[PDB]
Parts: sequence; C-alpha cells; structure tokens
Amino acid sequence: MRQLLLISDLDNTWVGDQQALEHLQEYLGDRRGNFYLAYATGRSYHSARELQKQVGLMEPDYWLTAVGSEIYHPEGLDQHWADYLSEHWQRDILQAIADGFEALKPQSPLEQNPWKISYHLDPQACPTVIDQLTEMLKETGIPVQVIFSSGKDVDLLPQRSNKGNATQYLQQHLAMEPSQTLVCGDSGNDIGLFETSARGVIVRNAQPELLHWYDQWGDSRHYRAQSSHAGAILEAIAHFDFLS
Ligand SMILES: OC[C@H]1O[C@@H](O[C@H]2[C@H](O)[C@@H](O)[C@@H](O)O[C@@H]2CO)[C@H](O)[C@@H](O)[C@@H]1O
Ligand SMILES: [Mg+2]
Repeated sequence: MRQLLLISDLDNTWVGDQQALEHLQEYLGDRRGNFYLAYATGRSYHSARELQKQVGLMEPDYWLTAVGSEIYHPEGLDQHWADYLSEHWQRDILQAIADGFEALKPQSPLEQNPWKISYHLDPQACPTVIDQLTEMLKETGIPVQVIFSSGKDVDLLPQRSNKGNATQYLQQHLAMEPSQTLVCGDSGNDIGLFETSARGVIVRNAQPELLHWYDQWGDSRHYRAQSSHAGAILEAIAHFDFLS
C-alpha cells in the first residue's frame, strides 16, 4: 500500500559515509509513511542491531539478516521462512565438504546459523578454489548456493535463500511490485538482489565482483551510481523517480 519498497545492504552501502547516511535519513524521515524499509545485510540480527546503535540507523520495517537466511518482522522472526529454508537443506554434509578445503577457514561461530555456513578464503589462495567448492557442493544434490564477496567471504546457503529470494518473498508478503522496489548493494552478497526484477543501484564504491557482475548481466533496471555509500541511494531515488 506504499509507493516504495526500499531494500539496502548496510556496510559500505547505507553505512560508511556518516554525512551521507544522515542526509539520506533526513530526507526519508520526512516521508516515512510513503515507503517500506528493509535492511538486507550479511550481518546477524544481533550484529545489525548493534550497528544501528553505533551509527544511528533509522528503524526499518523488516530485517533480512545473514544474507537473507533470517527474516525479522516487527513482531519477530519469520518461522514460515525458516521452515521453507529448512526443507531439503543438509547443513552437516555441506559443512563436512567445505571444512575439507585447506584454503577455507571457518568464520566465527556467531556468523553461523542453521541456514548459513561461512568461511574466509586464504588471501594467498587462488579464488579458483571457490569454483571447485561450488561444483563439489552442487553435485551433492543438496539445494545449495555459494556466495563469494570482497574476495574473502564465503557463505553457503539454501538455494531458496540469499537477499534476492528474501526480497521477492517480502514483495509478495507486502503486495509490492518490482517496479515499486529499489534494491541497493555493494558486493557479491548483493548479486541476488540484482537478479530480481526490482530497480537497483550499485554504489560507486562497489566491490570488484559486483562491478564484474554488472558488466555481464547489467540491464536497464540497474543503475551505476556516481555517488558512494548512502549518497548512491538518494541518487537512485531521483534517477528512478521514486517518491515523486
Ligand atoms: O556475506 C558476506 C559476509 O558479510 C559479513 O557482514 C560483515 C561484517 O560482519 C561487518 O563487520 C563488516 O565488515 O561488513 C561485512 C560485510 O557486509 C558477515 O558477518 C559474514 O558472515 C558474511 O560472510
Ligand atoms: Mg554487500
């Protein structure tokens, strides 16, 4: 029932340039009832809440955390989403396989959840290892997808997950059209966002893998902003003529 569904990553997207974050929130703060806001972050819910206190993030309507593996409504965790993601998912088998790659080191326990297995790729290792990992995991027949970003972060998620799928679920939940949706990102864990039919903005300070993705799959609905961080969001809103 609103004119815009705004979905944005936090680190290096909404966050990173405090001045830009502040004028973006001031602008949005004057028409809060005109849009639904959702933060689609790689961070856990707790970590995202902590970031909110650190930089003064405005309260979103929804939180799509841990790369969309968990969705929080104003009322709490979305149990339907969790069950949907649990179907056919085999965390232990996938973990056993990933744990076997010497170039991969587990990320801290607090970065893990039932539907998210994360690692850090050795800076000295060849990125090609990610391709080998992906193929090996896929061949298990378990519906899994590999998210590689910033040249170091590796996330194993159910195929039904990732920011894009979480976004489409939210769109359906809110009866919001892709044409009324704007997704904002900066890295590989945002590619799922641009795979959707929503309008999208890639921040100027975007990571190499996202820029590479844009050069190959970039369409008319995708916008390469001149501004970095939060400034790219205001720029995109004007570009797509949202909140007319
Ligand atoms: O999906 C990629 C990784 O994202 C991580 O979010 C963080 C991190 O927690 C922050 O401290 C800051 O550095 O930005 C990162 C990128 O957004 C998440 O914690 C990892 O588990 C993910 O693999
Ligand atoms: Mg990102």
